[PDB]
Amino acid sequence: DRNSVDYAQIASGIDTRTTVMIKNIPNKFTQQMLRDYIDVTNKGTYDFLYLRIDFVNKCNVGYAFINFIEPQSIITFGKARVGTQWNVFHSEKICDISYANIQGKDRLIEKFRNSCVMDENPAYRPKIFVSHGPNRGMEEPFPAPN
Repeated sequence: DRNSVDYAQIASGIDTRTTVMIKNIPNKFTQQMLRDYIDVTNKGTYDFLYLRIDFVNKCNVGYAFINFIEPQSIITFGKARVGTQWNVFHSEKICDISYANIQGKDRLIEKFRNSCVMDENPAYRPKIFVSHGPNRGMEEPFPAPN
């Protein structure tokens, strides 16, 4: 449907959405593990990342928000990973993606900057990264509440 990812439509320039949900994430995956996993194929290509952690059992919610700087980077990630197993914790789960209903680094910042997660352990908060220029991909401090 509307949120299904179609690499052919990205390549031809008729869908320029950039924000994607990474799905079927094994329970015990950490945000650090996900950052490293994405960076195997997609280092420097994204500027927002958030894998929500349930603090009461250190299990994640099973899906992550990622905003790619250029939509074509969705093809890089999806052609490498979608349909393959996470191969951790003896999980049977398989990586998959769909488009998010919220789109864009700016919207994602506004969505989380005033939210409760910014007041819990700063290690597991949403992250943003420099979108352009020589330092593209470097983590940026998350904007303060407004």
